[PDB]
Amino acid sequence: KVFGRCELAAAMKRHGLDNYRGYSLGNWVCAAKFESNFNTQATNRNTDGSTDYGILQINSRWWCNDGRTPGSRNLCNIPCSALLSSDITASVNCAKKIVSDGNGMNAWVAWRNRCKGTDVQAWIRGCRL
Amino acid sequence: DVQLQESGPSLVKPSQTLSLTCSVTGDSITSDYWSWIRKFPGNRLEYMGYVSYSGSTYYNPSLKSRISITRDTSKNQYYLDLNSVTTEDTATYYCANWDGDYWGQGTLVTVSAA
Amino acid sequence: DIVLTQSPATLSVTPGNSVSLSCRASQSIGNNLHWYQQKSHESPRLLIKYASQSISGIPSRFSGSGSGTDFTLSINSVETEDFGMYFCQQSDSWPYTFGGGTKLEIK
Repeated sequence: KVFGRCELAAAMKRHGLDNYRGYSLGNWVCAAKFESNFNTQATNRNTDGSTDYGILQINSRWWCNDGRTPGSRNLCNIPCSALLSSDITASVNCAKKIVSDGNGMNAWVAWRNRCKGTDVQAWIRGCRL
Repeated sequence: DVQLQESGPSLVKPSQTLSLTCSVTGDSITSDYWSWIRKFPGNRLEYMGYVSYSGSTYYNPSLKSRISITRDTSKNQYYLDLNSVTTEDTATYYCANWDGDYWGQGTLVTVSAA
Repeated sequence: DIVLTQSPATLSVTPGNSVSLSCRASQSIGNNLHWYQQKSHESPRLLIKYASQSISGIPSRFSGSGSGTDFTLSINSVETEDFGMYFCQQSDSWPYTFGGGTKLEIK
């Protein structure tokens, strides 16, 4: 599923991400935009043998288990396949645990490179929430 | 499967440092975030703090910096150190993972001059 | 910090009947409210996470509802094994905080 910008903003708000641990809703929508372009099925194989999964491109070396990644730790205690659903529930649950570490949203490279420091609120403006 | 178990003294003196150990069996401590929660004599629960994968810690402000949570990957254990305790620190201490799916059995620690 | 207020403080019910427990937050916390059950001489047990998400291994008679500041834990047809304490806990902001608890007992 490819979310519309405002569609995802509303979904993420319903999923409790607005200001979760200090991160405004705009941060999450912007992260999804540059990480997966709002595509819940997006995957990206990495050089280290891990793969990034879903709307928030959650990594198989640290966060989810895809059974094919060396040194996997499965910090989110969830199979990566669950992060490839049109239902963002599992991705949000894991994203919350990820951001609950001192590194915060810096875990998301695209967010760090294209969102951090910008007017992230613009990503939820002009939307019926 | 995962198992958690608290260990340490049950009787401590006021002003001393309370130290508890949580032994994790079934998986590496590097595979989760680890927490400490305690229950006061009157059904009051307090989330003391947790340590995440990067080593960053989060402590309850109520503990006024008397708390320290550390880990030992080689022994697959993590710890709780609470300095300068008072009778207010008498409670049942539990270790559990951040998700709250795994909990230890809990251990009562009484702070008394006795 | 975020204060969670639970009501009633105590609830007496006859097995077979249904009950609903309330937990209200001092400020909006989205869906970041979890429910725990705790019995004498035992560690807390997670029943519902993120307001309404089910937990594997928990009886289906337990359900959660709510968002923002008002949440509820419902037990459809209470069983004797359900008597004990129930606590809500929020994870929206650090420090995580617990409600004062609701005691469910047989009447």
